[PDB]
Amino acid sequence: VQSERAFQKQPHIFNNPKVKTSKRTKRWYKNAGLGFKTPKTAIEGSYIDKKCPFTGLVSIRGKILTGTVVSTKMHRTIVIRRAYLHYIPKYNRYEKRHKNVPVHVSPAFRVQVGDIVTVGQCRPISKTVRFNVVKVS
Amino acid sequence: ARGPKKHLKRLAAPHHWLLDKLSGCYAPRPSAGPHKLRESLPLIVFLRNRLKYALNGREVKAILMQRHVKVDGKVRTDTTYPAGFMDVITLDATNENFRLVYDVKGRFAVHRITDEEASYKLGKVKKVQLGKKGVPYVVTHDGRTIRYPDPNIKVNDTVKIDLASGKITDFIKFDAGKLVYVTGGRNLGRIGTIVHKERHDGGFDLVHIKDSLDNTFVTRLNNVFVIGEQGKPYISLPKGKGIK
Amino acid sequence: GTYRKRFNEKARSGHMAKLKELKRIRNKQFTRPNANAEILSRLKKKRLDKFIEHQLK
Amino acid sequence: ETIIERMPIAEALVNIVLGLTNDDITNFLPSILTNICQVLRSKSEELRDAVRVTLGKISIILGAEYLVFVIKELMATLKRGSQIHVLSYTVHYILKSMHGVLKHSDLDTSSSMIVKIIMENIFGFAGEEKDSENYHTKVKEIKSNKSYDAGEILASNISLTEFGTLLSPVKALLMVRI
Amino acid sequence: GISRDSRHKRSATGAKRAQFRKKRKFELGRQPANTKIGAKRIHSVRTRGGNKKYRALRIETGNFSWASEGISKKTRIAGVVYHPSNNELVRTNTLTKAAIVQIDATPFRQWFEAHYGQTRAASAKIESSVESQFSAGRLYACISSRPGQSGRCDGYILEGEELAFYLRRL
RNA sequence: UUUACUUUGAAAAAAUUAGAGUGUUCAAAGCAGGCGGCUCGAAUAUAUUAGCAUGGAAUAAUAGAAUAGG
RNA sequence: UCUGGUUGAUCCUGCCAGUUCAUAUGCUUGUCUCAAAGAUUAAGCCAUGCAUGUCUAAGUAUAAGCAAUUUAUACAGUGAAACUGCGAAUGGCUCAUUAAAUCAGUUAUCGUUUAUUUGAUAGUUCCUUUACUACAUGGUAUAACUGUGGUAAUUCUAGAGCUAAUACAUGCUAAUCUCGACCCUUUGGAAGAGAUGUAUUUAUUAGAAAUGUCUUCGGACUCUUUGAUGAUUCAUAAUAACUUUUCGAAUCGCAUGGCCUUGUGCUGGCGAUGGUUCAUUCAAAUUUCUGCCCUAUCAACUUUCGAUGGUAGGAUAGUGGCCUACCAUGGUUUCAACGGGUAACGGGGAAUAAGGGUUCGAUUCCGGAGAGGGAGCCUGAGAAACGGCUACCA
Ligand SMILES: [Mg+2]
Ligand SMILES: [Mg+2]
Ligand SMILES: [Mg+2]
Ligand SMILES: [Mg+2]
Ligand SMILES: [Mg+2]
Ligand SMILES: [Mg+2]
Ligand SMILES: [Mg+2]
Ligand SMILES: [Mg+2]
Ligand SMILES: [Mg+2]
Ligand SMILES: [Mg+2]
Ligand SMILES: [Mg+2]
Ligand SMILES: [Mg+2]
Ligand SMILES: [Mg+2]
Ligand SMILES: [Mg+2]
Ligand SMILES: [Mg+2]
Ligand SMILES: [Mg+2]
Ligand SMILES: [Mg+2]
Ligand SMILES: [Mg+2]
Ligand SMILES: [Mg+2]
Ligand SMILES: [Mg+2]
Ligand SMILES: [Mg+2]
Ligand SMILES: [Mg+2]
Ligand SMILES: [Mg+2]
Repeated sequence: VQSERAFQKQPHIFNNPKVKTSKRTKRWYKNAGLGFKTPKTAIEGSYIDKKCPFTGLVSIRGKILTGTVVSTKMHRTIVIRRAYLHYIPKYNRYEKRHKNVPVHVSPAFRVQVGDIVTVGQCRPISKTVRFNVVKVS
Repeated sequence: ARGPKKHLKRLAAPHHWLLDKLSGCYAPRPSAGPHKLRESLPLIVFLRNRLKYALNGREVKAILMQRHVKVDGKVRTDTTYPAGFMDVITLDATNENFRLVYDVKGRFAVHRITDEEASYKLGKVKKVQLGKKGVPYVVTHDGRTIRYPDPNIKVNDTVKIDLASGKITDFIKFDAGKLVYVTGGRNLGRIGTIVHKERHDGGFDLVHIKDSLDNTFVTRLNNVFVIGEQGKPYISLPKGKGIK
Repeated sequence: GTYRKRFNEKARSGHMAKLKELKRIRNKQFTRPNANAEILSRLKKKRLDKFIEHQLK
Repeated sequence: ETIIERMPIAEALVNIVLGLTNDDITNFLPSILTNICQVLRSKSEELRDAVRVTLGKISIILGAEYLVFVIKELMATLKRGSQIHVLSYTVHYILKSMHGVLKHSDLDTSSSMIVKIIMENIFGFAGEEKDSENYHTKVKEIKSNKSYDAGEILASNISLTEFGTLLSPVKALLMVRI
Repeated sequence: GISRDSRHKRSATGAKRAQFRKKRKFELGRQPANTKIGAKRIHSVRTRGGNKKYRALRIETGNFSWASEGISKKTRIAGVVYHPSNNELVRTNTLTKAAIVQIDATPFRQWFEAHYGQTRAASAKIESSVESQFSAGRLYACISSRPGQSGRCDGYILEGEELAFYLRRL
């Protein structure tokens, strides 16, 4: 968890060294809403992820999309593939088309290449990331 | 553009004003105020095109600078002041009280009211929040902030505002069976009763409305304005009663 | 239209400078102060090559 | 999860409201009754049965004069697809429940509406769907035709003066090729 | 000269985009404020709207909070000991957010002696590392403010796991 | 079960197009109010795709602790 | 597309001959209504004139201005000049660039700024030099103006002398509210125990079987005590400090009412302009999803000098490789990436057609971008402005 130069913590969550009520460090978490269940690994995990929809400072609002994971080779973010049929009216026929969406995946989620993920729109996380994994299947 | 615009082409003006396309090149651009640009009737249009008391803009300015026009009980001297839905316009010299309500066509009607009915207006609650020092307040559709509201008042409810004091006299909750007025969309101007409110979290709510003729239509919740209980509106309605 | 001939290229040399920068970066794959201051032919040589070779022969 | 358990609360709401003044009864019942009819929109068959029994119980507590208001609200909310058949099964259930409480001539006020539901569900489009081999569904409301039973209940209550209301659609149907 | 526009960058596919328009004032950046320890030098910046930002060019004092004790004292900043982003900032003693600095322990020690009457006993007990620092005369603190934005060099005294982590990193 | 597909409803500025009324002297046009309650008057429509809500039994993909074992 | 020939007479396949729009131009041209004005891919160059200024009773007049007057005693009518404020970021024109860019429909700001309009909103009593301006502080100050001047020349200006403010810079003046013993039993009195703004920055905290008894039959006896969203570290409140630190009216017109202990005493009307925060409105900036003409004789591209992502910082109004440091090696692509061409601004729209389609759309509305070509800035709420400024090229 502390594999970085700076100390990783949830901002403004204070663990008071004097009182020592509980062994576990105090952990803040929220429910993202829209009927998406906060996983228990988020509640009782130890990771720090500012872009997590359940423990970070990021809110899910806007479009809710679904896709198939096609790449998981880069850290805490994946690339999903959304496929659709585009209608050419002159020939009265369809053509297969696709688009690749890069999505931030919280370490509370475990994903392989090929599984179906539902993702929720959030604010720009990086140059190309505007979505966040909220459900895996 | 490098800043806010100040002109409005006639073809770009709201259609419900009924402006002649060949009268000029520009239309009265409403000034900033209680109501939105597309949902407001500037006083020049009301005084000249609707009431015909003024023959042109100069006469409208002459009328206004005499302090003859009051909007919700306060004298307004700006020609493009954005009067809007449920506003009370008073002309004491002619002994006229008007309320701005759309007709079935979707256009603001010339609706004359009595002084007793002119003493108040209705406001749809757009927001309820605690201000500084923990003082609750409600923001209505006309931008009025009213402090210390009844705790039962919630968003989408309608508050009856006394114009002399600007305080809440009564209120109507948003519920099934309540009488509602459509303030947007193609059903603008229709009146009916709520049958059901379809809820979509993260999206736009939909409301089903049934008119007295039993015709049913669906509208977004933003376009619905509760005006009273069925058969007992809190305001006088224009001719047609919002039918068709 | 990016590199089309212009009526007067000398009058817009600064514009021409940007285009050359855009060309090199775009075509790179194929190859592989402060103003607001207080104080401021081929056929012929081939014929000769054949000729001189023809003499040396 | 608990929607079926809360449905009888509507019956409690009707009773407490019935004790209120004559201005309040007109103010709160339409809100209660209309909300019950909306739940019939639900795609859950078990939930729809829960609404029907609650509507049946409220129908006994209320009078036959209220039946026009209940039916009219049902017609508004159920209009498309299975909903038309939902409307037919429900109205018969209310009539079946109110069999004892109903007096003679009580159904005259709602006679016109009932025959429309009856005929539309025997000779109309809804009747054809019930008789279609291609239509494969497990919804009981559609497999079962209760219009015939609704007719027997209706004719028992109708005064002989208004019995022409039942015969008139029959005559029009007989006029067209059958 | 500085702009924050995303048009000058390559597309996600790797394409080189062409210039859509000239640079706009609403997507500008400004020179960094390399705040350094010394006599207070702060200059105002006129930002979008009538709003103003404060640039701390130099600052030697700041308001630091003892969160376990729930107090804040104004203290002199000795120097920058560790910075996670760039060690050159430590070398040049540049003050920014998250820079680990050493502050005078005197006001906190005096408050502790006055409040607890010790140089009751159970509450007066504190972490061993913090007491060792007090004996040394300087306390490790983390700057929580942004000096180039607000003009302040506030912070908080390191404790617990954060203190142990930064002691390891030092 | 989900999707595709299809129905219906919102949405898709005005001008332009189709349409209704009106003796601009006719016409191209412009235009919404008349009589002293009269049940008088633009009734209006229009947009392939994408998103939103909704009814669907077929068709085409997609699923099953399906008719399993002792 | 049709018509007539090619045979002694037909069918089929061929050959021959005739069969609106755009540009350029020729001739003629009386009356009514109405209406437009591009083009050398030359977004090539421009003489001259004009196109952005603005004053109410209500910011500042001893103009050596005019006119007045009961002929003026601080001023007072009207008012050049100049200061101050606001506007000049709108409008108008053109289509060069621009090929997931602009644009169209559809989304988000729980990701930010917002002059103006509209609605709300700020008694902090006290706190030693009271050695005390609030019946009201300074030049820490100048313009116009007077006077002496430089330059061939410009909406160039120097030195000296003056004088104002809603300019600039400072700075103040016996309150309210919780409980309440004791009397008294209400229209109650109150000995006394207590409490006291905003703005900035940081840290911490909150924000979740009384089914009885009596009573006059009413009522009283104990308890409750934040709100919103699908969703938040939200709204809001509290503690401890912090600040080259703000704000909390030294402003103006009209009028002269009410109390008296008769004082130029106390109090007082209707307006204008300001001012802190919040909401609203006019906006802006980013932003989700789908949709562009020709080219495969363009098959690999991006990544050294940011390309894809992680952590932290800086910068920003704010998200974000936007930039920096350190890390990984990612990201797009035969479902056509990347590169190239475009006589490519996009759309609403226009023409043709029976329908499918094809073409045109600089051009009355919307959006974008530019002001000879690149680059950078001041002011301001708002501009990378060009009828603003500075440099370089022509
Ligand atoms: Mg413009
Ligand atoms: Mg609608
Ligand atoms: Mg929302
Ligand atoms: Mg569609
Ligand atoms: Mg004549
Ligand atoms: Mg004078
Ligand atoms: Mg004057
Ligand atoms: Mg290209
Ligand atoms: Mg796109
Ligand atoms: Mg202004
Ligand atoms: Mg205000
Ligand atoms: Mg001088
Ligand atoms: Mg960052
Ligand atoms: Mg770098
Ligand atoms: Mg074109
Ligand atoms: Mg071009
Ligand atoms: Mg065009
Ligand atoms: Mg420009
Ligand atoms: Mg030119
Ligand atoms: Mg300005
Ligand atoms: Mg410029
Ligand atoms: Mg010019
Ligand atoms: Mg200009």
